[PDB]
Amino acid sequence: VELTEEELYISKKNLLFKRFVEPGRLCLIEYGPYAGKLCFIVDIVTITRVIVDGAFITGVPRMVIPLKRLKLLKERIKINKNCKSGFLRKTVNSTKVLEEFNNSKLGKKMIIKKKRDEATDFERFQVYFAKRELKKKMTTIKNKKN
Amino acid sequence: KTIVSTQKVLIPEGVKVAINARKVTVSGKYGTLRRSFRHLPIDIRLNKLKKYIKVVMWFGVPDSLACIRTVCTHLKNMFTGVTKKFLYKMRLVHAHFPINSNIVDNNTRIEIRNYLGEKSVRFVKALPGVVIEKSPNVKDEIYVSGADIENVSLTAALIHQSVLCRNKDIRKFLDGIYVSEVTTV
Amino acid sequence: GRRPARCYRYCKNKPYPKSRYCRGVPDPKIRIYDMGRKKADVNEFSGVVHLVSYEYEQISSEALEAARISANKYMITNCGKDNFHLRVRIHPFHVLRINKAFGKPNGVVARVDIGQVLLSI
Amino acid sequence: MYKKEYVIDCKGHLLGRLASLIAKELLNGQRIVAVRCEDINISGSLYRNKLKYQEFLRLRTNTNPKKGPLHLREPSKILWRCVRGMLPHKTYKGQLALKKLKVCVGMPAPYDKKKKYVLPSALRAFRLKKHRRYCRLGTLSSRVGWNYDTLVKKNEVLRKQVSKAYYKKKVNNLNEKKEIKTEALNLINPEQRQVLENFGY
Amino acid sequence: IDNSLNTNIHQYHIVGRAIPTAKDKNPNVYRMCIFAKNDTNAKSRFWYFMKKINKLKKSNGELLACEQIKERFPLRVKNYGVLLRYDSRTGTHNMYKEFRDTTKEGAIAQLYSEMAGRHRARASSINIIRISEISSSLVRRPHIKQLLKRRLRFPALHLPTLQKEYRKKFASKRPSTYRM
RNA sequence: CCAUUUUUGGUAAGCAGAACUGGCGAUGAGGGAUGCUCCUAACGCUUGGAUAAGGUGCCUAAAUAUUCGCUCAUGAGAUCCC
RNA sequence: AAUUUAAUUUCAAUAAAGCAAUCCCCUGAAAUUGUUUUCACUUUCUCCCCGCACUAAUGUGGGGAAAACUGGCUUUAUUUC
Repeated sequence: VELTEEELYISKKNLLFKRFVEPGRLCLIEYGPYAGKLCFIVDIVTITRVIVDGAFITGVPRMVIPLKRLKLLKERIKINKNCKSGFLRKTVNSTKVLEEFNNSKLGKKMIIKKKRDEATDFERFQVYFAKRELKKKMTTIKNKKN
Repeated sequence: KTIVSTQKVLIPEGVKVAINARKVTVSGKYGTLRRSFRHLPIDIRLNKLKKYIKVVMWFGVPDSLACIRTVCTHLKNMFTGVTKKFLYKMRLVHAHFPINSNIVDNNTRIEIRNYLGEKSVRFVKALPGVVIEKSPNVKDEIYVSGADIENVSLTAALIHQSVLCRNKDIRKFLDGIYVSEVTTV
Repeated sequence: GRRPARCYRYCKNKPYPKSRYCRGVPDPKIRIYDMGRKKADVNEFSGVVHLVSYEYEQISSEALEAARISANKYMITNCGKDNFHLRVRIHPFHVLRINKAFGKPNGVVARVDIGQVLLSI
Repeated sequence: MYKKEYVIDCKGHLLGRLASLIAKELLNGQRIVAVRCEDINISGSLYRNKLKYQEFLRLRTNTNPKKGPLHLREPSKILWRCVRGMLPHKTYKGQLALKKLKVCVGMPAPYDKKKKYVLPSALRAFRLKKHRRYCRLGTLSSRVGWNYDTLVKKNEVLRKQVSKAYYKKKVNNLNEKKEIKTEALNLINPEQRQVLENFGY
Repeated sequence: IDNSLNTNIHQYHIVGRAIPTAKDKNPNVYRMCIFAKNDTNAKSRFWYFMKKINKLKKSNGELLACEQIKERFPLRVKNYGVLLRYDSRTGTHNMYKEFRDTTKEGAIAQLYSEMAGRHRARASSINIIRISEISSSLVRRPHIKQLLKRRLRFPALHLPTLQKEYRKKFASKRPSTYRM
């Protein structure tokens, strides 16, 4: 009869360590030609090496790589013993993990950098122009405020 | 070597533990005791709700596992110390000479005169937070008591070493003050 | 004083045996060899133990005797005299000469190369 | 140039790599101000370093120590001496590079206004395993009797408290700036405001 | 082509026989699997074993077949047990060791890495006798037994090691070793 | 006269004496920190290329490269000839 | 950055079907100069029982059951999901 004590457990559960290297956790590749793509940890081969599989949106193929080349992300969805590309694709679509990642702060920092880098000279001038407009108004408020 | 190594360290009953900022600290009836582990690699955590302390190391190696037992044994002592107070009983042996025991500095420094009839003075102050008391129960016994297991043991050892004399034989020269009994009050 | 014997152990220089070319050769110190009960059979010698060399450096006559006598005493003290046979498998034969004109005969050692057995119990 | 001065906070860094990385840049021509020089780490133990320094102390010129080697006792000068070791100081390029390096115990006031940077590849817990023994250079210097640490510690605490008030002021001012900035996003042109939102700021 | 980078060494099935003669009109056929960096090395290793085992030599034999072996599944883990004979400074020693991998070739790579690392043993001084798949219950090694447990996780044990671009010499604020 | 391998005398010798070949001598550029003999390689004068021996933290030109091991030393250890 | 037609136990999905339930793709363990026959081995964020919160963990140690979601194979179409 295990179900009678649980309010206490939920109330007092806090632990500092997070983002555990447990199957089905989203991870950001930080080394090699696949860097900057996100991927799941499928299986764990041995202490330094894991079986990784990108989302089919990220497109990094299923492969063995060292865990050292990953930076693990907040999300995890519990998964079965092996992969399957279709079932992974269906589950990833179902749980909306990319959307959750993008909603998370690191995803926001990355997408802002990507857009900014690829922007045109006119777009860049528009951003400069907008900040220049903003500064004029802000200074006007600060003077008015005095 | 091991993937996971753990230890579950008995409830400190009636007393106030704190694990914050690596300097693990327990307060209780007889004192507050502080002891750093910042150099150790462990994730010591206070289990709290059901009390207990849980020590866990990730990817241990046999030295580290040993450190987990050393720390748990120290925590158990720390709890014991604040709850019930450590007593090191030191018996004074002498074949002949009177050894004059003057506890000075309000029960904090035993001054010793006349070991082996020396006519010279041996001073040993206690370490922080520990009492040096005398026995009314039996003539030669000396009580070294406190919350910390290390400071009483070190103080008692220092008292023994200070008395003990260099040179020639020792086998029939048994004279001196020796730790007899480790207890709590 | 009597040469370090360290020199003799190396197998260098052309092999020189006791011979008619010697015209006076010094005797080996080892002369006793084997000990124990010599007469025995396969049923009795249920155990046969061998001491195999691994270094493969030349071994002095005196060293062979000294090692053997030490062994004999350990056997006699432990298991009694008549209950074993200790056989000296190797025999000294390499005559060594020194100087202070080629040298003059002064040492006798055993020639030692791969897989040789020194003693057997 | 790359920057007017690189100012380096020596806290948490290992001696060799910090010196080695500085030396290649120093040769390239940057002027670099090392601050808090006492708080650099040597990777040997306290005893191990004491042993090495004792041996260094033993070295002498027998016929005349007046023209002998120098047993430099200041942590900045120790760092400087090590960097000189990693330079061709007998050359003119080496002499110039050696002049370019500046070393400072604790935090001096012309550099207390200034920014401080760190070298991530020279950080001790980046590059030395956690269970290994080690020693801080100022502590080592104090250990071999050359204590100028207590003064620096007093100076640092006084400076750090004043700095804390400066940091709270800077934070406060930024909060107010953010409030004014957020206010004036409504006051700018919509289309431009939308472009500014779209690529972020 | 792919994009794939690290780790190479291959598996070969080689079959050979003695040259036909008047004396023997039906030579014995000898087969072996061999782990090698290339086919020429694989032939040479086969020949070294053919020379050690039989009195056959390259000049007295013929190649019947040599073909590269590809593992059945590249991404499914197996426990491979390998028996090695290797040579020390003094002499010869036997060992049978266990490796978790998805590939026999990867297991051999781990084995060579171990023999080099733990004994200072050179490639020349190793002889691989049989590498084969071993059941999870049967396994001797505790380091492989730990992997085979019901559930496994870690809080990230490895330091960061960013791309060359972001390995720059100066940092604006002090960093941290890893997130909690 | 020097080196490898084979080798005789001599405790041994950067000792005495050889054999076969290659060097040095009479010949050098690059490496071996350094160096008559080791390694790579033999040279008109120049430009460009790509490499060898050999390296790639700094001195000092190239990686604070990757990958799996092992290693803490109150005198750790670091490359043939050395 | 690519690219052609070959070669050599490549695949992976797609959406409709089946087949067996430690059973199958596999891989184990067994009984002269042949084959073949035996039972061993998957999952689970399913359920129950004991420990009853005992955890490294949104759990958990032990004992059992459950299924085919999971995976495997046979198919039938499909390749710019």
